Amino acid sequence: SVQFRPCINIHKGKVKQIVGSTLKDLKSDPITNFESDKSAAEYATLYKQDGLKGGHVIMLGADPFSKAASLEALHAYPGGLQVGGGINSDNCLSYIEEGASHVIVTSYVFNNGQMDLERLKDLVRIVGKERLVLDLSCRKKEGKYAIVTDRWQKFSDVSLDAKVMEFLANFADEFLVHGVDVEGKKLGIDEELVALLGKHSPIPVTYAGGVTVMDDLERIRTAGMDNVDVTVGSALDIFGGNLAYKDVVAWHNQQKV
Ligand SMILES: NC(=O)c1ncn([C@@H]2O[C@H](COP(=O)(O)O)[C@@H](O)[C@H]2O)c1N/C=N\CC(=O)[C@H](O)[C@H](O)COP(=O)(O)O
Ligand SMILES: [Cl-]
Ligand SMILES: [Cl-]
Ligand code: NA
Ligand code: NA
Repeated sequence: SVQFRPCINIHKGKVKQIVGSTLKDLKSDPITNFESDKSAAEYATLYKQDGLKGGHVIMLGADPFSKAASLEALHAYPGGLQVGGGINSDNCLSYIEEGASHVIVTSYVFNNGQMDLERLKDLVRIVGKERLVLDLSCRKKEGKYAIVTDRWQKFSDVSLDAKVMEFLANFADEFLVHGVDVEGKKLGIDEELVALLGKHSPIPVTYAGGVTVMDDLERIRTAGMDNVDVTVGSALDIFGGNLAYKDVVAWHNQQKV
């Protein structure tokens, strides 16, 4: 059954929803859909009350106050949330010890545009594959989906396809995949990507990006063959959108039957 995997994005110490492809910190501010002074713990507690497991908190960018904010969410819902944003071999265990169920990684395991297998094996040695989520967010490039790194500001040379997902599944508990081109834009999902994930992921996989109306959740079911879980950010009423969080929760609970 498809699960709603909720999110909390933290940028410069604040809960925000942004258009991720407009983050330009590797070298105009990002387009911001929503920002709040509300503690990330309040969102974590909301998700906990509704029984949503396996959501993710993202520490977007290098500001140290974003780390402090993310720990507020993990402490409010221990075991309930995955955490990502600049995770590496030096800090990955510390996030598990703050209450995260998993750490989410992309950039640390890429160098020279290639998968760095030694770094991947280092993370697996430290936290175990059961507590590692590999994020394979991607953009279509030359007819294939290319995994993008460095907060979606660099194309890797690794394609998201059947053989890559089969191989990387030996090192991760789940995959998280953002449709980078559609994310944050409230224009709908990338059904081609969802279908690829549902057909070829041997482990749980969560798609994120562009879910805007209830019918998009049904498109997730159909394109993904009920094999792909789904995150909603910008469109949710609690993040300034028009799609009611309460209606997405009820839809999630209806999948369990
Ligand atoms: N530029 C970015 O925005 C971004 N770049 C990397 N990540 C993730 O940072 C983590 C660590 O990667 P790394 O070891 O730091 O390289 C990985 O997961 C990267 O893929 C991002 N996700 C940020 N928020 C996610 C979010 O708000 C909702 O999930 C989603 O966008 C809502 O979509 P919606 O509004 O409904 O369209
Ligand atoms: Cl790289
Ligand atoms: Cl909306
Ligand atoms: Na890297
Ligand atoms: Na977003």
